Amino acid sequence: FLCPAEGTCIPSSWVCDEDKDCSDGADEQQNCA
Amino acid sequence: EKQIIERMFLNKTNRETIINHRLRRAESLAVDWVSRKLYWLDAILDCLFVSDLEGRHRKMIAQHCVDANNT
Amino acid sequence: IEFSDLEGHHRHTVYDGSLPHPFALTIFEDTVFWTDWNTRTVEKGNKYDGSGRVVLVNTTHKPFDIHVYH
Amino acid sequence: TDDCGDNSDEENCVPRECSESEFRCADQQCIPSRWVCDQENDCGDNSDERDCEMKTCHPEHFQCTSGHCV
Amino acid sequence: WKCDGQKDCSDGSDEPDLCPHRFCRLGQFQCRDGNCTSPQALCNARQDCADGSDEDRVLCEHHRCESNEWQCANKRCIPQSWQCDSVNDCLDNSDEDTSHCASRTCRPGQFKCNNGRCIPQSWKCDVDNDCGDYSDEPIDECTTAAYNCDNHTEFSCKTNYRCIPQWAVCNGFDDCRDNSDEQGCESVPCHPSGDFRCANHHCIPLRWKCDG
Amino acid sequence: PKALACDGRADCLDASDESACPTRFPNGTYCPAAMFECKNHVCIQSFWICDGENDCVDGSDEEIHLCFNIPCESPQRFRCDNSRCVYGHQLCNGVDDCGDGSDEKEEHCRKPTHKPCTDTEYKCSNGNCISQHYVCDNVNDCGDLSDETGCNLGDNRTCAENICEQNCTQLSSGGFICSCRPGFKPSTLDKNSCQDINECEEFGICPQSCRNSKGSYECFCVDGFKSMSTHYGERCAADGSPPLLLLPENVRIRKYNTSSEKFSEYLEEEEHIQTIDYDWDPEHIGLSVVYYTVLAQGSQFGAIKRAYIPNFESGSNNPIREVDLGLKYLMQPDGLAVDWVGRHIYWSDAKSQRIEVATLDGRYRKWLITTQLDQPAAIAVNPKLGLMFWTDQGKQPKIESAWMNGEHRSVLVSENLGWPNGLSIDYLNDDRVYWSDSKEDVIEAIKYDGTDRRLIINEAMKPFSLDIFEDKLYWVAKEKGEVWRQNKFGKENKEKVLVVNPWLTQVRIFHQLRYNQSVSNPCKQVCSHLCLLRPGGYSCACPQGSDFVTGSTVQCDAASELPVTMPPPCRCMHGGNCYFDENELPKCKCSSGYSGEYCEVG
Amino acid sequence: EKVLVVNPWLTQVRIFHQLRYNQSVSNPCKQVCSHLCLLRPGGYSCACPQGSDFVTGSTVQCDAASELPVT
Ligand SMILES: *[C@@H]1O[C@H](CO)[C@@H](O[C@@H]2O[C@H](CO)[C@@H](O[C@@H]3O[C@H](CO[C@H]4O[C@H](CO)[C@@H](O)[C@H](O)[C@@H]4O)[C@@H](O)[C@H](O[C@H]4O[C@H](CO)[C@@H](O)[C@H](O)[C@@H]4O)[C@@H]3O)[C@H](O)[C@H]2NC(C)=O)[C@H](O)[C@H]1NC(C)=O
Ligand SMILES: *[C@@H]1O[C@H](CO)[C@@H](O[C@@H]2O[C@H](CO)[C@@H](O[C@@H]3O[C@H](CO[C@H]4O[C@H](CO)[C@@H](O)[C@H](O)[C@@H]4O)[C@@H](O)[C@H](O[C@H]4O[C@H](CO)[C@@H](O)[C@H](O)[C@@H]4O)[C@@H]3O)[C@H](O)[C@H]2NC(C)=O)[C@H](O)[C@H]1NC(C)=O
Ligand SMILES: *[C@@H]1O[C@H](CO)[C@@H](O[C@@H]2O[C@H](CO)[C@@H](O[C@@H]3O[C@H](CO[C@H]4O[C@H](CO)[C@@H](O)[C@H](O)[C@@H]4O)[C@@H](O)[C@H](O[C@H]4O[C@H](CO)[C@@H](O)[C@H](O)[C@@H]4O)[C@@H]3O)[C@H](O)[C@H]2NC(C)=O)[C@H](O)[C@H]1NC(C)=O
Ligand SMILES: *[C@@H]1O[C@H](CO)[C@@H](O[C@@H]2O[C@H](CO)[C@@H](O)[C@H](O[C@@H]3O[C@H](CO)[C@@H](O)[C@H](O)[C@@H]3O)[C@H]2NC(C)=O)[C@H](O)[C@H]1NC(C)=O
Ligand SMILES: *[C@@H]1O[C@H](CO)[C@@H](O[C@@H]2O[C@H](CO)[C@@H](O[C@@H]3O[C@H](CO)[C@@H](O)[C@H](O)[C@@H]3O)[C@H](O)[C@H]2NC(C)=O)[C@H](O)[C@H]1NC(C)=O
Ligand SMILES: *[C@@H]1O[C@H](CO)[C@@H](O[C@@H]2O[C@H](CO)[C@@H](O[C@@H]3O[C@H](CO)[C@@H](O)[C@H](O)[C@@H]3O)[C@H](O)[C@H]2NC(C)=O)[C@H](O)[C@H]1NC(C)=O
Ligand SMILES: *[C@@H]1O[C@H](CO)[C@@H](O[C@@H]2O[C@H](CO)[C@@H](O[C@@H]3O[C@H](CO)[C@@H](O)[C@H](O)[C@@H]3O)[C@H](O)[C@H]2NC(C)=O)[C@H](O)[C@H]1NC(C)=O
Ligand SMILES: *[C@@H]1O[C@H](CO)[C@@H](O)[C@H](O)[C@H]1NC(C)=O
Ligand SMILES: *[C@@H]1O[C@H](CO)[C@@H](O)[C@H](O)[C@H]1NC(C)=O
Ligand SMILES: *[C@@H]1O[C@H](CO)[C@@H](O)[C@H](O)[C@H]1NC(C)=O
Ligand SMILES: *[C@H]1O[C@H](CO)[C@H](O)[C@H](O)[C@H]1NC(C)=O
Ligand SMILES: *[C@H]1O[C@H](CO)[C@H](O)[C@H](O)[C@H]1NC(C)=O
Ligand SMILES: *[C@H]1O[C@H](CO)[C@H](O)[C@H](O)[C@H]1NC(C)=O
Ligand SMILES: [Ca+2]
Ligand SMILES: [Ca+2]
Ligand SMILES: [Ca+2]
Ligand SMILES: [Ca+2]
Ligand SMILES: [Ca+2]
Ligand SMILES: [Ca+2]
Ligand SMILES: [Ca+2]
Ligand SMILES: [Ca+2]
Ligand SMILES: [Ca+2]
Ligand SMILES: [Ca+2]
Ligand SMILES: [Ca+2]
Ligand SMILES: [Ca+2]
Ligand SMILES: [Ca+2]
Ligand SMILES: [Ca+2]
Repeated sequence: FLCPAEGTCIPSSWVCDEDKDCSDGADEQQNCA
Repeated sequence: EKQIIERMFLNKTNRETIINHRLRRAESLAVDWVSRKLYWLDAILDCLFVSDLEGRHRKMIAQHCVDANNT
Repeated sequence: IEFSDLEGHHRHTVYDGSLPHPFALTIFEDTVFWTDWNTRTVEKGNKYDGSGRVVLVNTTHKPFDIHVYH
Repeated sequence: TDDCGDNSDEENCVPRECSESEFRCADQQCIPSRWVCDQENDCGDNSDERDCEMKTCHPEHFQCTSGHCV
Repeated sequence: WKCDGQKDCSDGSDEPDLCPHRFCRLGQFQCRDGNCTSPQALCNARQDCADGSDEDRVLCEHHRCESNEWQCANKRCIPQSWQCDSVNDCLDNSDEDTSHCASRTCRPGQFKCNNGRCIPQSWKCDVDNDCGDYSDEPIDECTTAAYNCDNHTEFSCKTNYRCIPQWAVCNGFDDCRDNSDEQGCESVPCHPSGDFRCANHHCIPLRWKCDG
Repeated sequence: PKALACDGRADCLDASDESACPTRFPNGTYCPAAMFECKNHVCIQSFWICDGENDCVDGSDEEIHLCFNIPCESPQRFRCDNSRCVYGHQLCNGVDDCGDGSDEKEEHCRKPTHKPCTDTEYKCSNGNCISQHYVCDNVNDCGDLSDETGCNLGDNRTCAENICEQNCTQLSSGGFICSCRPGFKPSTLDKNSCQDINECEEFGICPQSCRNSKGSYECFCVDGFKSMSTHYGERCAADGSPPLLLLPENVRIRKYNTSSEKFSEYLEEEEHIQTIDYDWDPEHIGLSVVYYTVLAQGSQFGAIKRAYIPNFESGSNNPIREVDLGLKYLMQPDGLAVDWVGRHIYWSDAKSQRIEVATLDGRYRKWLITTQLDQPAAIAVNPKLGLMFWTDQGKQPKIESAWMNGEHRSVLVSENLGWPNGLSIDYLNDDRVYWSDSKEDVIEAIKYDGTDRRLIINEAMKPFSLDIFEDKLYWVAKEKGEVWRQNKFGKENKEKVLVVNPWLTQVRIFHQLRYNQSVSNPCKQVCSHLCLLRPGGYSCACPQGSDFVTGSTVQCDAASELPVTMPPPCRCMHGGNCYFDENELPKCKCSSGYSGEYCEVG
Repeated sequence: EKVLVVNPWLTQVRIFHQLRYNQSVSNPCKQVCSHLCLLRPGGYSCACPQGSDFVTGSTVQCDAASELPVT
């Protein structure tokens, strides 16, 4: 999962686990919305 | 400033301190030439005191209020 | 400055509110004397109408509890 | 300007508002607008004689290559 | 005052032969083990001496204090006005005990609140909630003719029933709680000789000029 | 007063009221057996013996032979290794009270284990090891609002059935009390699930960077910095030649080695220098260019002047030749900033109340900000962000930010400011901006958007300028004329660098890493005259008093001017003397042990 | 002529050269005084330290104790 604020590519297992993994937290607020 | 009452002869000798205790705030004093008594007011204890000229036998003679209405 | 009978009756003003800040006063013969805080002055005048007011002295510090020794 | 002699008039002094046809030098002094860019140091610090080509001037003048007006 | 440098009594019993060494300075209490403490440390329920001798039963059994103080059953003395104020001035709340704060009377010249506070009589009907229970401010009674200001010496506030002494008028402090006493001090003239006019229109005593 | 003579206490400062008195007792002792007797006849309480306080003015209180045998107790008095029982308060107090630093070493300090919990205790929030009986008694006993975590009643439960995430404790009547494992906090909803902390967000956690991870963090030095550890902790040391300070005074500009501690002369004989800024090594010739403002003096306009600076070691061997940009009408040029990326120079004029931009050769002047400035000072630029920032130190002070093109002007800070005379940006910590006051004399930093205002340094003795580099913040106390330093996050304590003069008007730190050189110019040569920068792109602009050609946005009706070249510099290194011939070109009278056209060959 | 420019912290200029003061001037004092031997036109004059006086008008010996020189 690439969250737009960094351009990093974190593992998809980190999406929708209530952890703000990257700065904008797109894995929580942008996907689980 | 020292919270004491002193006395000395007018020829500037034999200066001495007659009262130095429980004088929270003295305001004014008056000396009785007749009965040889010393009267002074205390503003903290809100009282009128009396003593002999040598500074012994202190006694409270007035406190609290004066008028019948305590005004 | 005002004066009265010893029972508090029959009051008369000597100075009608014209003194800055008197603190202590004393009498002799015809003259009142008093110490004034605001002006830091010792002053005298006639004990009944305040005429002939004269400044006796003026000091750096406040004056307290003037007495005529006699 | 001093008009007392002890300079008490020109003390505790806030510079006045410049009126419609005046110009205000950097040191808060007011001069007639005609004096800006006229080739004279009228503010005393040449605060009047600058940015002259970045402005035009009154139609009775000729404007130099350097923007000053005569 | 017993067993120190100075003989205070006329008889001289102040300084007997069987007198211990004096370790402390004058006008200071001496502990039994040679430590020193101020006289105010005597019988204040906070042991201050190394031995706690300042709180000894024999010493504090018949302790008594000045007319301006009130003594708790703990036998510690506090100012007379520190009773019944919801503050634990004494250790055992004897000052704030509800039976006492119901039953007690004020010293002559002071008003009693339903709260159990005593206040200056002047504090009654002065807008300020001094009792905390507004017992000092019965609006129905405070606004009657019985509480008119002494027009020789006091200034009446505009928007309420408060009276303040004339010398508080435009002194640079809100005394009327509505700033009525600070309005238009420009019109107020200083005494011709005793005062110095400020940059603002306040008049101060001349003795306060260039005082630092 | 005479009453205080010969009474055991030293009441004179010199104890002379006691040091000459008759014997007090019929065996020659001066003091009772209860007191100690200083050799100068001073009586002293027994327990004052060698407590570290110089009690006997003679010093008889602090003899080591007495000190060693005094009974002590570790929480109150402990043996320093010099046989002196130091007072327990003085351990780790910040001072070597005994002469080997035992009363300052970390081993007797800190906690050996920080009183860890057994089965009989309770963790509470994160280690408050009180007895276990606080567990879900529905009372906030811990004080921290974490005594009850989970705590859903019911006897027939254990969270080993995967009721809570991790690290329960068995609830006596509710199954689970579930405090979060270290590095996590409980969520508002579903408190049995623990949220990972973000440890990169907290201020001043590491010198340059951070990497938030699962219940942990890792921090590193960015490119160009090397990881080092001081006695305190982390330091990311800048590579290459050590950083320099440039000190402009009204007469000269002085260089300084922060590593060698020797000054260098640089420019001299000048007058009324106010502020400086530089552009690092544009031509790769090995010489940066230093720009500096000159005030109006008397009835004469000031200047902006530029000159080469040797990056290497040089002094008294290279004459410094300054040149004038030719910006007429200049009066109080008090803020100067050099945009290394777009190749523009930005300044403020305090008299003219405006902010101007031009090229590095003085061509194409253009006004950017012209309204609601009272006294514009201390401009700064961030091309990598596309924002430029200025301060106003007039009658209503403010700090503002705007695009370099001049749009989107806004106010960053207006609350609680006085004379914000100086301004600097940390390019490594989120582009966070610092400024220095003169009335409240604090140094403050804030995020570039204007959030998270923090008071970094207090009572800074009226700072006048800043620079931030290599984890430290430098400033000038103007009246005292001293350069001062601290850790850039406000921790630890201050330190004097050096003292110059009351004429000191700025400190500017001189290093290639100060202004990142690898930032790419967004301009694509489509714009004539000025090509200004903006967030994520460029913008073409026309010089002052000219407009675009109608129907165009990259061309203006004004003419163009040729670039103004630099005079050739004196490039002599290692003390080689510069020389001018009939051609007036700089050549080298190179020193011994070196060869080449200047001195370039060892 | 301008020599050089420095900070406004400059308080004094002093010329440091041998010929600034005539180094060969003879000291007129004859090892008479117990303390100070000051100079006067064509000679010298003894003086005591502040507060101490001459003993019985000796005009060379003072009541002050002599103090060791400091190197
Ligand atoms: C107020 O001033 C008093 C002054 O007395 C202080 O109180 C104590 O003062 C004593 C002075 O002696 C301190 O030291 C104590 O000495 C006792 C005598 O020592 C015996 O043993 C030696 C052995 O070589 C013989 O040489 C000597 O002749 C004696 O026979 C000891 O017995 C004491 O130890 C015991 O008592 C103390 C309490 O008094 C206990 O704390 C000990 O654990 C032990 O049971 C002691 O060594 C004594 O330290 C002082 N008290 C305290 C608590 O420190 C006060 O200190 C002072 N005020 C304050 C607040 O400090
Ligand atoms: C030079 O001369 C001085 C005297 O001028 C000597 O000082 C005295 O020394 C003696 C011996 O130590 C002291 O006497 C002892 O004092 C102890 C402390 O008690 C103090 O407090 C009580 C109550 O206020 C006082 O009455 C007393 O005077 C002290 O101030 C006592 O506890 C001792 O008695 C204990 O021992 C006896 C057995 O011997 C027991 O029976 C008792 O129950 C008790 O436990 C004893 O009385 C004397 O007080 C000292 N005075 C001073 C002023 O210090 C010097 O020692 C001497 N020095 C030299 C070098 O010779
Ligand atoms: C501010 O102050 C600092 C410290 O004084 C200066 O830095 C020093 O500058 C000198 C001069 O250039 C440097 O000297 C050079 O050292 C080289 C080797 O250095 C490496 O190895 C040493 C081993 O101890 C380390 O200390 C050092 O960190 C390096 O790892 C030599 O190779 C150089 O001379 C040789 O090579 C040249 C190559 O061209 C030949 O021409 C010579 O003939 C010779 O063979 C040279 O001696 C020194 O290393 C620097 N030290 C530090 C701590 O950085 C700053 O330059 C100064 N800045 C200013 C502008 O004031
Ligand atoms: C610095 O001071 C020295 C004295 O320490 C000066 O030298 C002496 O100056 C006096 C006065 O000008 C001269 O008289 C001296 O010359 C000789 O003096 C004797 C008398 O003592 C005569 O009999 C001789 O005929 C001759 O004139 C002279 N010499 C000394 C050492 O006494 C010196 O001029 C002066 N120099 C400067 C630079 O100021
Ligand atoms: C306050 O000041 C007054 C006035 O200066 C002092 O009055 C003076 O008192 C002294 C002593 O009583 C008088 O001295 C005497 O004078 C007579 C006549 O010459 C002489 O025979 C005596 O031997 C003696 O020297 C002095 O005359 C008198 N002055 C006046 C004007 O009455 C007074 O003493 C002062 N009070 C104090 C407390 O100092
Ligand atoms: C304290 O001072 C107050 C106020 O001066 C005194 O109050 C006085 O009390 C008497 C008796 O209550 C009042 O007389 C009453 O007059 C009305 C008519 O106006 C009449 O209807 C009542 O029956 C009664 O006679 C009196 O007016 C009042 N004082 C004044 C001047 O108003 C009081 O006596 C003083 N001390 C005490 C005992 O509280
Ligand atoms: C000085 O400024 C330059 C940029 O102006 C910094 O270099 C840049 O470093 C970042 C982080 O390593 C690079 O971002 C990465 O880009 C790749 C794609 O190229 C992407 O896959 C990664 O996820 C990441 O976003 C960036 O490319 C790089 N720019 C260049 C052209 O090298 C440099 O680190 C700065 N130095 C300091 C100390 O500030
Ligand atoms: C009071 O002070 C005035 C100066 O303002 C001076 O002229 C006068 O002599 C003083 N009063 C006396 C008589 O001491
Ligand atoms: C108010 O003052 C006047 C004097 O001007 C006096 O006659 C009158 O009794 C006063 N009235 C009050 C309310 O005391
Ligand atoms: C609970 O925390 C301790 C550290 O206090 C750790 O060692 C242990 O592994 C944790 N247990 C679980 C189940 O994660
Ligand atoms: C030029 O400047 C003059 C100054 O007197 C006037 O403001 C005039 O109206 C200006 N004209 C233009 C076109 O700017
Ligand atoms: C209260 O007043 C009563 C009379 O009403 C008694 O005098 C009593 O002694 C007073 N008590 C106090 C505490 O002043
Ligand atoms: C010290 O003074 C005391 C006072 O009691 C004794 O007289 C004693 O003899 C004196 N001198 C000596 C040497 O002890
Ligand atoms: Ca996540
Ligand atoms: Ca009172
Ligand atoms: Ca002009
Ligand atoms: Ca006594
Ligand atoms: Ca006590
Ligand atoms: Ca109370
Ligand atoms: Ca009230
Ligand atoms: Ca008021
Ligand atoms: Ca004053
Ligand atoms: Ca003493
Ligand atoms: Ca000590
Ligand atoms: Ca220490
Ligand atoms: Ca609990
Ligand atoms: Ca984490």
